[PDB]
Amino acid sequence: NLRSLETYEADKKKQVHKKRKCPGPIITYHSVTVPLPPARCSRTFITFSDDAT
Amino acid sequence: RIERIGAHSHIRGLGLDDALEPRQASQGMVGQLAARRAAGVVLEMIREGKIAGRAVLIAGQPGTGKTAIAMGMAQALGPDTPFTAIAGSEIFSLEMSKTEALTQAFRRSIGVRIKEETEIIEGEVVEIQIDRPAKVGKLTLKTTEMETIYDLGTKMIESLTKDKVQAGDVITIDKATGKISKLGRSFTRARDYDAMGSQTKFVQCPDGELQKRKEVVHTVSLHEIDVINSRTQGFLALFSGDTGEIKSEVREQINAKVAEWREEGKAEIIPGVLFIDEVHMLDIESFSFLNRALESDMAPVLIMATNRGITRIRGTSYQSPHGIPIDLLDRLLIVSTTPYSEKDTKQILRIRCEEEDVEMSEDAYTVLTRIGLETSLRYAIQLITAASLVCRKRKGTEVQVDDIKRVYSLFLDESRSTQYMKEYQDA
Ligand SMILES: Nc1ncnc2c1ncn2[C@@H]1O[C@H](COP(=O)(O)OP(=O)(O)O)[C@@H](O)[C@H]1O
Repeated sequence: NLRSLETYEADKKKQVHKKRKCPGPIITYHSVTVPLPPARCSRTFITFSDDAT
Repeated sequence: RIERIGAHSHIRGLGLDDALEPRQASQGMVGQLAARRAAGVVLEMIREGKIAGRAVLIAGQPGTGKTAIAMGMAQALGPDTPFTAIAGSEIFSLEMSKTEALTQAFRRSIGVRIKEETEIIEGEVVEIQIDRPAKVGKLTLKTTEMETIYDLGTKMIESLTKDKVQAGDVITIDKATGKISKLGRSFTRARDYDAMGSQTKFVQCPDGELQKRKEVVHTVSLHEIDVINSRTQGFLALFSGDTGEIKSEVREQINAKVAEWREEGKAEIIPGVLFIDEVHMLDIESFSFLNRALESDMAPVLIMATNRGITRIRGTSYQSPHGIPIDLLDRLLIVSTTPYSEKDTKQILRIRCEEEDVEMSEDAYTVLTRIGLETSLRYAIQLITAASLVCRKRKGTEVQVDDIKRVYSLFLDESRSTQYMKEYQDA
């Protein structure tokens, strides 16, 4: 534990902070490659935070 | 692909050997070894470009191949070197003086290859998850040998939103400016949407994640002056000829910055050629300008053609050989073109027939060579075309004597036109 503390002298925390700053009704455009090089295709998703949007 | 064969389409270069020895028939040319060797050596000089302000005058009788050898040199020069072909009567513009048009033509046949270091990131967008507030985003580029995820910024996210980039799109993002350039797609889109059907492009380079020093050579002519003369330049570079810009601070400054670029390694100068066909149409003022304009270091190689002997110079009363003042005529060196013989005429006619994809009998070739030696060569080509058409109409396979002899009476030559012209139609 002492070595860990001395060596700690995170990006995920900054992303969580960015999330905090988000008012809350954030819509995310997300598209990922999915299978049907190997045969595959692209799929699109759109996540809505709250029902208001 | 649909471009019809013209009068000078049969020629496709200047037939020359390793030692510049002219050949009888090659690359669509025939005979005229002296003028062809002169063309070859002046083309070598052009491709060298070490000296500026050299002029050559192609003189000879009509039908000797002046425009032919000019187009042959133009073709042999090949791309990457500008070849500005212009007629003597094109300098007369109602919005720009003759000297201004000549300056435009001179600077238009000079090129500068501008080197530009670029840093482009490319790959396959596996994930373009963007969190729109209505600020946060990440891009997952994939290559055939490595992958990397990049945290996207606000402006980069906005740029990506501008140019719609779905998962699986092959894009080439410039790290310098962030311009979104889509090249294609790597796979279909879910096979479910009843729309947006296209073809899939090949995968990207394995090291496409970050190309460090992609070198792109932007080539532009010295006509870039149009980019400065007015705040809006596209109008002048595309259609507007009313470009009476100020010579001071534009010509001198552009030349100075071009010299600075050449000294600092940014760009390199590539002098082209300016071919003025029927230069005898130039006014004596234009010749006086060429006399001095031909002395600048940025002066291209000025090739000219004249179809006259002793003739009056336009804009004055006294006469000079080739219709050119004694000064400019003496400055340049002249390349005389000797007329073609019967064998050369027959060979040129055969080459033209091969170009037009038309076939005719041997007697047809002989009689047509005779007619061409009598009337002219271009008229012989006109008769070639007419007889080919008459044969096609006749359902024949090749043109016989009875078709050339028929089109000879159907279409008249100037020599026979003036003969039948004795009816004093008008004067
Ligand atoms: N060496 C040549 N080979 C093939 N065709 C020629 C040649 N010389 C002249 N001609 C033909 O003669 C016609 C006019 O000659 P051109 O090539 O324009 O020389 P000029 O400029 O002296 O008239 C053109 O239709 C051209 O095809």
